[PDB]
Amino acid sequence: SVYAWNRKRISNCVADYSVLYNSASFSTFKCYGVSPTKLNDLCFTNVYA
Amino acid sequence: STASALGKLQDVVNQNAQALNTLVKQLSSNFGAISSVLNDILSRLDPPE
Repeated sequence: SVYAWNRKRISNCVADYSVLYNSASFSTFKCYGVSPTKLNDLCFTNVYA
Repeated sequence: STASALGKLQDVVNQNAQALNTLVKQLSSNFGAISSVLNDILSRLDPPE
């Protein structure tokens, strides 16, 4: 729901964001502090979804 | 025996060293940008922004 948004943690994984980016299933796609195509070289930990 | 009898030369050397040291230390300032490192900020945002 709106006031009870689900929260999940992503860690210890390998993620191919290319298949998510080229996918047209997502109507709108805005990445703020990182370039959309620059997610395949740098990476992080404790991803919050 | 007596020390600190050559204060002027030591002061000149200290002034030069301190000026160089603060010039070197100035590189760690964001200056209003996202980060103070060129390589990492280059690999995060598209060249348009």
